Amino acid sequence: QVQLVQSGAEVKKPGASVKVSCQASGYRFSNFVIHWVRQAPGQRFEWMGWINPYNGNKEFSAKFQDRVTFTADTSANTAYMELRSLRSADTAVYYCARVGPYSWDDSPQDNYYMDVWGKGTTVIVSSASTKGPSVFPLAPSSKSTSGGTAALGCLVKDYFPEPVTVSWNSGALTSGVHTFPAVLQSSGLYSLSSVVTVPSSSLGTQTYICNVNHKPSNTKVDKKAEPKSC
Amino acid sequence: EVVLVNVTENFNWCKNDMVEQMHEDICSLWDQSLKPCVACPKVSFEPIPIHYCAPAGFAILKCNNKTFNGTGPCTNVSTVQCTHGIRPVVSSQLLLNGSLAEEEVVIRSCNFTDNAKTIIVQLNTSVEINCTGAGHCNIARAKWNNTLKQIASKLREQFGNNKTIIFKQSSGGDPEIVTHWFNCGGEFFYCNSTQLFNSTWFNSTWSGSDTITLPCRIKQIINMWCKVGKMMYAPPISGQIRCSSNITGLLLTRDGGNSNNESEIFRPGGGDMRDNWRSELYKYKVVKIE
Amino acid sequence: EIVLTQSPGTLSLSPGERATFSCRSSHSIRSRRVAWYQHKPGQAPRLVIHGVSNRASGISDRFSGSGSGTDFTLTITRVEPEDFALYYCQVYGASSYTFGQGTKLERKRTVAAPSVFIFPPSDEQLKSGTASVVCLLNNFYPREAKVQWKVDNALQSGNSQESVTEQDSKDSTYSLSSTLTLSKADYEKHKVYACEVTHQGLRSPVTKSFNRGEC
Ligand SMILES: *[C@@H]1O[C@H](CO)[C@@H](O)[C@H](O)[C@H]1NC(C)=O
Ligand SMILES: *[C@@H]1O[C@H](CO)[C@@H](O)[C@H](O)[C@H]1NC(C)=O
Ligand SMILES: *[C@@H]1O[C@H](CO)[C@@H](O)[C@H](O)[C@H]1NC(C)=O
Ligand SMILES: *[C@@H]1O[C@H](CO)[C@@H](O)[C@H](O)[C@H]1NC(C)=O
Ligand SMILES: *[C@@H]1O[C@H](CO)[C@@H](O)[C@H](O)[C@H]1NC(C)=O
Ligand SMILES: *[C@@H]1O[C@H](CO)[C@@H](O)[C@H](O)[C@H]1NC(C)=O
Ligand SMILES: *[C@@H]1O[C@H](CO)[C@@H](O)[C@H](O)[C@H]1NC(C)=O
Ligand SMILES: *[C@@H]1O[C@H](CO)[C@@H](O)[C@H](O)[C@H]1NC(C)=O
Ligand SMILES: *[C@@H]1O[C@H](CO)[C@@H](O)[C@H](O)[C@H]1NC(C)=O
Ligand SMILES: *[C@@H]1O[C@H](CO)[C@@H](O)[C@H](O)[C@H]1NC(C)=O
Ligand SMILES: *[C@@H]1O[C@H](CO)[C@@H](O)[C@H](O)[C@H]1NC(C)=O
Ligand SMILES: *[C@@H]1O[C@H](CO)[C@@H](O)[C@H](O)[C@H]1NC(C)=O
Ligand SMILES: *[C@@H]1O[C@H](CO)[C@@H](O)[C@H](O)[C@H]1NC(C)=O
Repeated sequence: QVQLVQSGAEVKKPGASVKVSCQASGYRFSNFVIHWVRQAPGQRFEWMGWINPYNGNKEFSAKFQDRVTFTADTSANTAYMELRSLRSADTAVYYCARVGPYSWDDSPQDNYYMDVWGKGTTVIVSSASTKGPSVFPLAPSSKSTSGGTAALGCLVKDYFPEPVTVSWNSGALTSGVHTFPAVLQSSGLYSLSSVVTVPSSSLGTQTYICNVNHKPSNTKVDKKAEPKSC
Repeated sequence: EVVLVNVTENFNWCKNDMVEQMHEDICSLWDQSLKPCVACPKVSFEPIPIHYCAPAGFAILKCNNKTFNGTGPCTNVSTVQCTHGIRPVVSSQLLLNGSLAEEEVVIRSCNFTDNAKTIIVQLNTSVEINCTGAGHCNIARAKWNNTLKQIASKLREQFGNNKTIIFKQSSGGDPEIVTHWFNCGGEFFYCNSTQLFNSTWFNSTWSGSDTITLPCRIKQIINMWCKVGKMMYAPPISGQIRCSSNITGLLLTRDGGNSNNESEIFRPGGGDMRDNWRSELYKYKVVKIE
Repeated sequence: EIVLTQSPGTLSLSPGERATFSCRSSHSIRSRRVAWYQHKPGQAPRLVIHGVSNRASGISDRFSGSGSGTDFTLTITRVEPEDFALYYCQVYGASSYTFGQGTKLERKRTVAAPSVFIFPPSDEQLKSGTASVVCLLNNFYPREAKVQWKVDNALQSGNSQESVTEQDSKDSTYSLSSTLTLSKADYEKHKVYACEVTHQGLRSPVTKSFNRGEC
């Protein structure tokens, strides 16, 4: 089976450069052109260029030609994309993809669609440095009650970079949980909330604790959420 | 340019890949032809035979031992400043007009066990390939058949005597790879080689017509980009150009996904464009003036 | 340069229903080099169609691509749960690589009003000198919702952000949070903090509010 395996997520300062690798298996690496394509938050996919491992020939998008370098190591079955002079707008998921097979009946490049994609690699460009989150309770009450059921949660504020994970009661509570995608604040730091709806009748007998983990900062926090002493 | 012995020198065409030091722009592999065209194209290009000359302070050692895998020691050595010209300058699958092997069909690789390395075959009996403007190349079926039988025999000898040897068509994302792509002067032939590589040898019953006709598309070089290495083509509406060569060897790569422990699958073509160059450069080595 | 425009932005269908994706090109695509891709969150995009009409390997025969020149179509005879995803058209080859903005194939269900909850800033956060107010819209359909903050009846602007979950795989609903962020100072000088929601399932905007430092 044809597969492209890409290197792990990357966090970079503006002005720096990033090198993303793309390793092939299940086919003869040198025999197929490789495309590089990105998609930034809320944007369309953007083609950056291609490289041909067989002859070293390359092609560039005019938007990236000055800042991008494509390279290949056939002995390692790996293609590389390096992007320099990074800027915040370069924050995106970067994908490699192999062209399809060429056949006699095709015109040259009829096969230059994106036949097999890698899962992508996240590149974050930001001046922010690693920052662990503050974790604040979102207390239940009559203001987060819907008759028989109530809402409660945890606000995970001001962390960098992604990701954090959130569980509840150490995994004992999974139903009704909504952990929201992070939001990038103007400060450049991330925030998310995790909430869970529970029976209002258990707000006095049941303890609720959100477990927040942020590996990049080695931060682990367990915060007890409690009806605001009222 | 003279040659004498009584001095042994170690060679390794792998560690010392000398096409790795032949990376000049495409615009210098071609010169503008002044051939009085006296229908005609305004400017025409001729290929200059590929060769390497030793820069000042360096000399090229040439191993004169005919049967030589390219690596190990070499007794019969000589000193030259340039390697022998390689023609044609491009050749994707078959190797034409090369040097024939002495008495034996010879195959070589940097590492046979590593399927990533190209297998270069050198024949001892040349097979003619006549191509015309009508868009086809012709090869005698009987001669090609015997050729494959001899090649499969050597491959077995390398990979085990009870291996079935299967030839399959190229797999790739460009015609330069998939077809047998070669130039006869300024005319480039893209030939569908499926018919040449579609047989299995020594399975359980192995101990068409008269001639094999390969369909071919023909393009004529009319310009090129220098910093990009991109060639520019046009149909040869000039007329009918003939071309007859000798198949003297070929490039193969062996499949790495084969689930059959009793077979090996080989496809035409190398893992690199300059492999045709490498087939002719195994007996050279660049050194410093002693 | 070639601009591709897809419609509709969102396609809401139930399993068993026919789906039709449109891709319109600013340029006539003479090469017929049009492809369609399927993309699911956290997964590699997948080729569905190439050469306008060629089904890619492994792709169900429920998929088909057609069209010519300026207008191209991807159709699914009968939608299946695994078809829910984003779909992109693209042109490729000859230095012309460009993608449509995508169409979301989401699952249709009956309209569902959100349950709205508001959360005061914790007094532990207040100590750090900041105040975040959270508003929650829980389990609603369709995704379209408007959330506005008002502090002492004044419409707030440029001090809140919101976030929406992916469509729930069980009830096919969405949930949304909106976070209003103020300084401790700006927070003190006001008392009424209201979250105002409007949705298709509500016959009127709905307000959830609290009085500052009081319950
Ligand atoms: C031409 O090559 C194609 C695949 O590249 C193959 O399927 C076909 O059989 C070949 N045709 C001839 C006449 O050899
Ligand atoms: C060594 O090279 C010479 C070059 O003239 C060649 O003729 C000869 O075959 C080689 N040595 C012998 C005696 O085989
Ligand atoms: C190639 O040369 C090496 C170095 O002497 C030798 O060990 C090896 O057997 C040769 N390969 C063959 C079988 O031609
Ligand atoms: C091909 O071989 C034949 C006879 O073996 C010969 O007449 C012809 O000149 C050869 N072509 C070359 C040297 O490329
Ligand atoms: C040429 O080499 C092949 C295989 O190595 C061998 O079978 C044949 O006898 C050799 N001699 C000829 C026919 O030139
Ligand atoms: C040949 O390739 C095999 C498998 O890839 C490897 O184990 C071996 O080390 C290689 N031989 C070399 C490089 O000496
Ligand atoms: C190729 O042309 C040569 C003349 O140089 C001729 O002897 C031979 O019969 C031709 N080969 C084929 C297979 O047509
Ligand atoms: C090719 O050789 C094989 C094995 O010797 C044989 O089965 C077949 O008839 C040959 N085809 C010809 C003579 O063209
Ligand atoms: C079977 O394969 C072996 C390799 O282990 C080979 O030596 C032998 O010639 C083959 N057949 C026979 C005659 O046993
Ligand atoms: C091979 O040599 C012959 C005769 O020297 C020549 O006509 C032909 O152009 C050569 N083949 C190629 C591919 O250049
Ligand atoms: C491939 O070879 C087989 C014979 O084993 C033949 O039946 C088939 O038609 C061939 N296809 C070609 C030559 O394109
Ligand atoms: C060799 O013959 C066997 C049957 O004995 C057959 O299954 C196989 O396909 C043939 N060739 C190959 C591809 O190994
Ligand atoms: C299959 O190949 C493996 C090598 O990984 C070998 O160990 C095994 O004996 C082979 N199976 C048989 C019995 O043919």
